[PDB]
Amino acid sequence: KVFGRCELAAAMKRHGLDNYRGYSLGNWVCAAKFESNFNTQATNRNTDGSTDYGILQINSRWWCNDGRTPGSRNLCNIPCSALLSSDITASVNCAKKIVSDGNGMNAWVAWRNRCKGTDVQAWIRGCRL
Ligand SMILES: CC(=O)N[C@@H]1[C@@H](O)[C@H](O)[C@@H](CO)O[C@@H]1O
Ligand SMILES: [Cl-]
Ligand SMILES: [Cl-]
Ligand SMILES: [Cl-]
Ligand SMILES: [Cl-]
Ligand code: NA
Repeated sequence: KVFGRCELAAAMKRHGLDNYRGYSLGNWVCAAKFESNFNTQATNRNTDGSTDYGILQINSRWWCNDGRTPGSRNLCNIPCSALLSSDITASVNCAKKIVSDGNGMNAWVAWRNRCKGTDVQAWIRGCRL
């Protein structure tokens, strides 16, 4: 599923991501934009053998199990495939654990490099929220 911008903002808000850990909804939509281009089926293989999954590109080294990242953890206690669903519940619940881990949204390199310190409210401008 390729979400629309305002559609994803609504779904993220319904799942309680807006202002979670102090991050406004615009930060989360911006992160998803540059992590996945709003595509729940996005995947990216990393040099260390891990894989990033889903609309927020959550990594198998720490957060989900894909059976092919030797020595990894599964802190969100989910198969990584669950992170590719058109329903974003699993991704949101796992993003809540990730953003609570100590470094906030700097856990998403694309957020730090492309969203942090920008006018992130622009990503929810004009949405019926
Ligand atoms: C939360 C999450 O999956 N973060 C990843 C991190 O593993 C890494 O720095 C890179 C991998 O492509 O992009 C993302 O920031
Ligand atoms: Cl915002
Ligand atoms: Cl594994
Ligand atoms: Cl959803
Ligand atoms: Cl923080
Ligand atoms: Na894992």
